Amino acid sequence: LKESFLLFDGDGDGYLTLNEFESLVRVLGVVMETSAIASTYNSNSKVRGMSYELFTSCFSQLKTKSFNKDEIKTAINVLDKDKKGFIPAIELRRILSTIGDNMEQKEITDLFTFMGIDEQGVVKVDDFINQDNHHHHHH
Amino acid sequence: LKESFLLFDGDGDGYLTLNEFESLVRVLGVVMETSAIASTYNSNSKVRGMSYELFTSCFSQLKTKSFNKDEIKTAINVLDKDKKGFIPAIELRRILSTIGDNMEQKEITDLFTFMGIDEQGVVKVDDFINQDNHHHHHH
Ligand SMILES: [Ca+2]
Ligand SMILES: [Ca+2]
Ligand code: NA
Ligand code: NA
Repeated sequence: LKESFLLFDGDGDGYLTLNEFESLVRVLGVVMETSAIASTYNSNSKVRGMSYELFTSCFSQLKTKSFNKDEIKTAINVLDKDKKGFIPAIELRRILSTIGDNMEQKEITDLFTFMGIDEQGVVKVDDFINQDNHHHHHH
Repeated sequence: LKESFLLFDGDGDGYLTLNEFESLVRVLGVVMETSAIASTYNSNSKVRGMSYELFTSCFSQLKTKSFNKDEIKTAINVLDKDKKGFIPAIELRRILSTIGDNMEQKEITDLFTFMGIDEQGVVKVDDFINQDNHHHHHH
């Protein structure tokens, strides 16, 4: 990963800025709110920025605290093999409980309420993934 | 402050996004790292974003945890009334110790080392304020 770190270190000093950190972690597959990524940066950077070894520690921890888009998609596709485009909201709740731990049950309900998803109904998978990316980028 | 909050709430739902929060807090005079602002947002927002009452609590706390540019400038100008453009680095250290508490002594030293400022020397005030704004925006 050192090659990739240094690639994203735009000024060649061995430290990432906050935008370079966010951009690298997203490139590497992390799916989560910008402010949560920024918060990890704030707690694990020196004045100069984030060094390679703080980065690998943070990146390991981000990786546990979240999922990637391959992971969510595989789990969704398992329940829509016919490609109808929809899954049950409660099965989405299961998946999101299962694959990353940056949502508790109460945060899932608040997310479903925000998006207009009923607990006994279905969710349109493309719209959900798109809205959730968008949400994450702005929060 | 409610009028200003709702002004920066771009979609009229009563909640700020992370960029609207950062932009409003900066407009209101807060001087501090983006990732520290983002970290406060991450800890004090619901799924929908940041409500007016979470905002006024956060904003009060940001205000204590930092300074504004009027505050630093007044304190600098007190030591350069002749407008030479320079102050002693140790007097800058005093000021930064004094007027916001998001720097400890060790973070001041690391900042001075980063900018090439010697402890027994002087600091060029315009260059310092400019570099520090820049630093804060990218970290
Ligand atoms: Ca760098
Ligand atoms: Ca809003
Ligand atoms: Na490490
Ligand atoms: Na409040």
